[PDB]
Amino acid sequence: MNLYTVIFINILLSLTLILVAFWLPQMNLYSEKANPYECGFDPTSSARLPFSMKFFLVAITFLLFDLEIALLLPLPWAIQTIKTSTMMIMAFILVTILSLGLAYEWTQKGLEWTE
Amino acid sequence: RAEYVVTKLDDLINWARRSSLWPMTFGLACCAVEMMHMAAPRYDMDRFGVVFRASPRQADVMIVAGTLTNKMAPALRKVYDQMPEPRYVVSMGSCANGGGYYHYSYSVVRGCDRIVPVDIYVPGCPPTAEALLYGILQLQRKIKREQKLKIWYRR
Amino acid sequence: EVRSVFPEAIIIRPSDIFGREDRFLNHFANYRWFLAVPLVSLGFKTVKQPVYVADVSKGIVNATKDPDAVGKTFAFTGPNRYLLFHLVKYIFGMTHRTFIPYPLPLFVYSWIGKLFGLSPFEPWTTKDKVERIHISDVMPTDLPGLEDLGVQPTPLELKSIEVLRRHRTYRWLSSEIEETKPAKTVNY
Amino acid sequence: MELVEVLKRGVQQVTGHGGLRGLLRVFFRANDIRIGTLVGEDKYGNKYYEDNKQFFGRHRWVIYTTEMNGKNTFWDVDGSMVPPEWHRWLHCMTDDP
Amino acid sequence: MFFINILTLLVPILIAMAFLTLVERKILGYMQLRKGPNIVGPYGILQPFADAMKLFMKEPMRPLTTSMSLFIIAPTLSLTLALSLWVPLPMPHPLINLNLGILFILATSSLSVYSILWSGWASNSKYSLFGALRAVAQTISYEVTMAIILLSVLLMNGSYSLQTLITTQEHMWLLLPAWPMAMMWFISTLAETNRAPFDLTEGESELVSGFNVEYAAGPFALFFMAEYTNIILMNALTTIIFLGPLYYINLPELYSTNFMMEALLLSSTFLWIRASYPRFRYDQLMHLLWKNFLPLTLALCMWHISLPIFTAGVPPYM
Amino acid sequence: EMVRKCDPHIGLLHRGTEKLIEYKTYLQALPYFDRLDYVSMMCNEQAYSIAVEKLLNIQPPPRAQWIRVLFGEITRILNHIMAVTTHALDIGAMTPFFWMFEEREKMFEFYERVSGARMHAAYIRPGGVHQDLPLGLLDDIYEFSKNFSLRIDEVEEMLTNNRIWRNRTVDIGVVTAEDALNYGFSGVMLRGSGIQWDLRKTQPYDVYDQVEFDVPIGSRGDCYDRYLCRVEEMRQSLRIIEQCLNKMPPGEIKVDDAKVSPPKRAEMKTSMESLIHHFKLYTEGYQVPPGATYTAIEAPKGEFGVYLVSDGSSRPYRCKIKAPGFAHLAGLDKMSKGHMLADVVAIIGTQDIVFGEIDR
Amino acid sequence: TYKYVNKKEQESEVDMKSATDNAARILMWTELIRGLGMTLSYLFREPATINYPFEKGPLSPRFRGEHALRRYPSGEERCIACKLCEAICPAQAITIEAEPRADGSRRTTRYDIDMTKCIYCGFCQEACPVDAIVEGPNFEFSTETHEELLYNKEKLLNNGDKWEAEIAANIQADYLYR
Amino acid sequence: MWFEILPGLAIMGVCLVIPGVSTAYIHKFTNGGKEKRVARVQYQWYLMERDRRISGVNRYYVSKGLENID
Amino acid sequence: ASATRVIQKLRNWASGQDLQAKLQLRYQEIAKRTQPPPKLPVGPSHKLSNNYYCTR
Ligand SMILES: COC1=C(OC)C(=O)C(C/C=C(\C)CC/C=C(\C)CC/C=C(\C)CC/C=C(/C)CC/C=C(/C)CC/C=C(\C)CC/C=C(\C)CC/C=C(\C)CC/C=C(/C)CCC=C(C)C)=C(C)C1=O
Ligand SMILES: CCCCCCCCCCCCCCCCCC(=O)OC[C@H](COP(=O)([O-])OCC[N+](C)(C)C)OC(=O)CCCCCCCCCCCCCCCCC
Ligand SMILES: CCCCCCCCCCCCCCCCCC(=O)OC[C@H](COP(=O)(O)OCCN)OC(=O)CCCCCCCCCCCCCCCCC
Ligand code: SF4
Ligand code: SF4
Ligand code: SF4
Repeated sequence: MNLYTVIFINILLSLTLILVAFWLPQMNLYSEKANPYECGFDPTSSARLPFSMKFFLVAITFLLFDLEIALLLPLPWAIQTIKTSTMMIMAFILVTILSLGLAYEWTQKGLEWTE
Repeated sequence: RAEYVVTKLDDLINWARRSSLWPMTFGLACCAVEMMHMAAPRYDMDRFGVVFRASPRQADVMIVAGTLTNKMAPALRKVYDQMPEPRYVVSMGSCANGGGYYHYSYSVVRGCDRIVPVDIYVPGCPPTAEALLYGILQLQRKIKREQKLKIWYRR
Repeated sequence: EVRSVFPEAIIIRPSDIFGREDRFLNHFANYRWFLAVPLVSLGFKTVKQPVYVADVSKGIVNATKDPDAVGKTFAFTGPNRYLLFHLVKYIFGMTHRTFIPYPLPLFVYSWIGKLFGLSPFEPWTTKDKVERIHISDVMPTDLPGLEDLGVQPTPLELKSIEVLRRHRTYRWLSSEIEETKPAKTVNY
Repeated sequence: MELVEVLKRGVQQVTGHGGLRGLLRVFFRANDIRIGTLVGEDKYGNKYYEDNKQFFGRHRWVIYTTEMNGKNTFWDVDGSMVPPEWHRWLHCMTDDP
Repeated sequence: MFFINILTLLVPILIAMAFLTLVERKILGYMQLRKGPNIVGPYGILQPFADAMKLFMKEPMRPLTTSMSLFIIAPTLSLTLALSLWVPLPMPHPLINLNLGILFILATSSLSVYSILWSGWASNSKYSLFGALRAVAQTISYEVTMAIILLSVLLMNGSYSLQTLITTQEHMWLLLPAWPMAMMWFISTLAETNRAPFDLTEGESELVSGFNVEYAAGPFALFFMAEYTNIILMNALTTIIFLGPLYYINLPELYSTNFMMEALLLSSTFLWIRASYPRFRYDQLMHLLWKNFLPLTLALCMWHISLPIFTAGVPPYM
Repeated sequence: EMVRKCDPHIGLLHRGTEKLIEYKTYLQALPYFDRLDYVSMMCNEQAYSIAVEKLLNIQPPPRAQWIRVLFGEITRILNHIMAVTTHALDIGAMTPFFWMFEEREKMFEFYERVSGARMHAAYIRPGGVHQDLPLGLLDDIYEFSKNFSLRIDEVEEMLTNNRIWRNRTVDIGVVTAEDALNYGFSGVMLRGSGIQWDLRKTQPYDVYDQVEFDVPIGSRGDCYDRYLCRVEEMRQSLRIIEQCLNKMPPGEIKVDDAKVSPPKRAEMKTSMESLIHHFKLYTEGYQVPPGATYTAIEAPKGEFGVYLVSDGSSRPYRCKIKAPGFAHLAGLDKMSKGHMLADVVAIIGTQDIVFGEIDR
Repeated sequence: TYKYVNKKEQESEVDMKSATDNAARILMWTELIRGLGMTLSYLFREPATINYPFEKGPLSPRFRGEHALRRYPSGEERCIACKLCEAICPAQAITIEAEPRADGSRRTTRYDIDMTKCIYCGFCQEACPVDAIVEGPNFEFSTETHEELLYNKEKLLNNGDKWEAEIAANIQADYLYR
Repeated sequence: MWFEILPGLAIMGVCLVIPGVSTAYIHKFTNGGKEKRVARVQYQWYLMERDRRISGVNRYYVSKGLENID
Repeated sequence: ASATRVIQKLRNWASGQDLQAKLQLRYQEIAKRTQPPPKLPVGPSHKLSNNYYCTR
């Protein structure tokens, strides 16, 4: 209940700050003021066109490595096990195959931002 | 007395707006060279609380420092309009004041006051960085003199 | 009183002036911030002919230069008379927001106007404002106007996009004049 | 040592502007606490101290008057309140006050 | 009494970040052969308050081409996540004691990244889009590196708590056992806080203002508060994890003082880094992390798997 | 983020400088050149003055020439400070900007002492030099220059071996020597790509032929090599400043020809011919004999050229100003191939670009 | 002559000690720590900032500031309506309408200088044969309107009467050079 | 000089000392001169609940010793 | 110039170079602002004889 109250208090504080920011000052709104910025000229495009990012393979690899992270994270409770040899071998194999995947992608130029 | 409380509140908001002046990272010419010489360690505008911000949304005063070309003028007007409401203009140098050396040119706006409302005119070609700092402090005094809450209360 | 003190004073009576930063088109466009549009008698039996700011100012300048108008009264009106319902429907069509009207009697509408007018700042609306909204314009019959002061009255259907484009969302921001059908013009 | 000498110069600067009221006055008007040789006291009330141990640029300064030509310049200090002769000396066109 | 505890956590943190802005301006000035603000306050101490009042009395200036819901949600989200991230830190007793404190920290940091992304996409401008995409790349790289670093360090520790970190560092720091992890964690905290060298989300030179280029005053101040609160928090987390303050059961005041001194030193180190170095390119940051830190931290994670097994120094569960 | 095409629209600082120059007299058209490249004011003044001197068939006195070389190297230090520090500011580091701008403030104080203005010092003239130096100026220039190499060393240590700066500048905007020659860069990009060319060594104009210095030469043609070239040019400018301070000659300040240079004020107030020549030079100006010349001077940003056409009157018929930044920005699109926004910013920084001289 | 800035002479080969030194430079971030030390030294230096409105920046007697019209020690105006300062004015900022005075002296009736048009080049003060127009040391004369910078003869004579105690001293210190 | 940053540094120092010290003191005040008695596991929570039932004032921090046994 | 010995040692070690020899603040080694009056030389063609303008 305590953490819930602190979360709600922080949310209410941020809402109070932005409500003060919006209801305190004086408003004078017109079209040239609220136009998009674009460094002092009218934008050619609509800023919603396709962007064509260059690190898409790195993003998918990040998804896979994040799930490898999720696999690796119960290690602080895994080291409390009674066997510890199969645990050590399994952790070594997991880190080794993750590193092998990273090395293969590096060799095949996956993380090189193909334009 | 409501007049006294309103006057003190107005003095407080004027103190805030004059102690936190954020000019825009926007110059045009040799006058902007002197403007960053005013940013230099000698006449520290950051010591005065004056610090550049690149976006006009986070700017407070446009320091028009340079020659306002005809091709440049829509950009300057758009950039000024994109500022939030308590905005000021310091024209700097003869070009921004009244055209200066290029007054009779076919491509120069004869003074930036034809385009934007100018609060403070700083003369020189270039005005020294000391002179631009003088204009900045004169602008601070000018917005110290403003009485928005008192005019509202007697409105 | 102005006639009594200054007997040759030009008196200019415009209609509800529209333009940028007005309190007529922007008022009806700011009706979108509530649930519906509370009009009296569904916006019918109320006829308006709004007039442009540039037309009014040009009329004033031509009045201060004109060899005539040495004591005359002018009626500065727009070229088209609209019903209030059709005008508000056209405004919300140009805004592309939505349009749900609502019949509200003038008694409780004046109550709501007084409630809004109870404000230390500039009120959003007041009882006098809603009364002037629901008072119909008169037919300018014998008075001179912009036409013989040398000003062509620009129609609202022409100079309306420069006011109401602020109040659109991003979806409908880049819409032309032809995307909105013009309001029906009454004669009466 | 050096630190105790720095502290001695600091307490000299603190107790060198008259009293606590004078120290607070110069600290909230001129935003510095320094002791210089008085060379000025012009007719309008400006003070014009100097100190040659400081580097070039900070070696001459003015404490402005709190009143000039009917204007309460306690906080609204101005760069044009210097008369021309002290203006020349303060901008270091000559070494002679 | 708990609301009083919330106030005594929240209000000092906000005053600390405002004076962090002051300290940043003065330290950068004195490293730039100039001063900081010394006019607004007696020694510039009223300058952050003047800046805050000016920002909250300027208009917020809602734009036309803008998704307003996300445009408003994002800065409030950033500030509330910064304070929520401040919640579970022990000095030496936390306000809220969590078993999985580090996991909570990681989740809240990722949600702060989402606040930046939603602001950048909602403010429908090209420079905002550029800043959002740069934020995506940056958080990919530092997220994978930070997860591995914390895994290895807390494998040297016991559970995922932080009082356990205090009891682990009761005798000696964790900097001496794992200093390469401390270096990579310092660089990763820089990347998480979007600070120089590799800020790249509010890039003043490559972009105009990045994701804040359409945010006028108000919510812009909220974003700034969230960023600087995150700066102090990442330095505080670094000194809790690695530079363990002295803990005694009888009195915790010296623990709080030691934590304060080391957190101040690391915050000043952040300002020092900003004064010293130029900016990376945001592809160079990804290349640097994924080609230097990630292989080294994978190897060091394997080494810290093997270390308690072959030294028999497995930490206790509690 | 990858850049597919650069198209720099210029002309937002075009003020019709050449048309105004052809509408004014030569002495009246002199302070336009202070505002063409407003970082090397004395250098542009020297270029225009040498063009008018060549048309007039007169030479400035040796003291004027040595003063012009001394202030030419002072402008070179000012311009390379500005270029290096603003390039580093665009990259992301600002402390060298603040340090070297304190030094730049000292040199602007030197300008304000030798003339009236700190920047647009209408000082170098077709009649040699307008006014002689005040008596403490050479000693103060020496005191500045003896401490200046430490500041270059501080910036050099901050940037040169820094791996972030190296990753930001190395193999960025690589220009081959043949492409630089074909694009007509001609200023610093040539010696950054390895072309051994400097006008002060190949076509010397003032006493540069009798000062001694080295021309730094790059080998990779990238931003890092150009930055190294600018730093080494600052050091060689310090070397030339030392030589000029040692070998300043005791002569007169302007060419002793009252039909070109104005006489001294005492002679003007005591003499008839001097007053007549003062009146005519300050109302009509000297008549330049008709002809066209192209005078090129190694300005810090590059080869600064003036094509002057005189029709025989006291006003120039035509004055074309060739700015190096024009050719550099024309070549910006070629240099920005296979790069992103950040290194495009780096390439803009590494090209010594001021838009007053580009737009005119 | 010339020199190389990035070319290396031969190579230092491959050695275990040199390899260890390069490895420590890469891993321990030695040049980064060196840059940290440099800016730390700058932190512990003394700043060059002057307290502005109390400590003004240094200047020179040649400094071009605000224009002024001077007088003889008798009080008579120095200007003799000869117009060659506006002839040499490269910005055409001066207007010198003139007529004979009541005593028959050649004086000006309109002497306007547009400070928003003037480029502050001193050509008028170096062209004036009687030292009438000068550019005195005033630079803190920024105004809140464009019109206040359109000076006339009364304003210029007022500036000359205001700044004569400094302008005369500067001309005394400077006139042997010019 | 460089010591001009020390006012801001000291304000940050007191603002970082205050939360931890206040949290410890508030924990002591609320728990009656002892610490928070954190419960990481169900056994510790069971001990806290048993103490709350034993005390009789529905407060786990009211420790009961040998005075309850005759 | 007015710095303690410990601070000077720290500055020199942190910079790697000696700073008190070439510090960038000017104290007293600069020229005096008030200078003695000059006597500028006249150049050639002030000869009063053999100085016709057609020969130069
Ligand atoms: C030759 O060619 C040319 C160029 O090419 C080279 C040009 O360039 C050019 C253009 C030239 C110019 C535009 C010149 C401009 C100058 C420069 C570019 C150089 C100057 C230097 C810089 C721009 C870099 C500055 C570097 C710094 C280190 C300064 C630091 C700046 C910052 C923005 C970071 C610090 C932050 C701030 C200043 C603001 C921080 C404060 C806040 C946001 C406050 C927020 C806090 C709160 C909301 C707290 C509130 C909470 C509370 C609890 C408080 C309680 C309150 C109460 C009232 C009780 C021209 C024309 C040109 O010709
Ligand atoms: C929190 C505690 C304090 C931490 C340090 C904080 C103070 C110092 C801050 C310095 C400035 C940091 C600012 C950001 C800098 C960003 C650049 C950067 O760091 O890039 C990383 C750089 C990258 O260098 P790089 O990118 O130049 O490398 C070139 C690589 N190519 C050519 C492919 C581009 O360095 C590293 O990645 C090193 C990481 C740390 C390595 C630590 C190794 C320790 C030793 C291990 C064991 C050795 C023995 C082996 C076994 C022996 C058995 C007997
Ligand atoms: C602007 C809109 C913002 C919306 C987003 C808000 C984000 C909030 C901050 C980030 C939260 C990330 C997720 C954190 C989950 C809680 C972490 C955790 O470990 O909780 C478990 C903990 C007790 O577990 P344990 O530590 O094991 O203790 C047992 C013995 N001590 O504690 C608990 O069991 C407590 C469980 C509740 C804790 C979270 C409460 C959240 C409340 C809702 C907030 C949003 C409401 C909707 C929007 C409102 C209007 C804007
Ligand atoms: S007024 Fe002079 S210095 Fe300023 S921009 Fe114009 S030409 Fe340059
Ligand atoms: S200084 Fe130059 S531009 Fe100004 S009035 Fe005199 S001659 Fe004209
Ligand atoms: S000020 Fe001098 S130059 Fe100008 S008209 Fe008068 S006397 Fe002639």
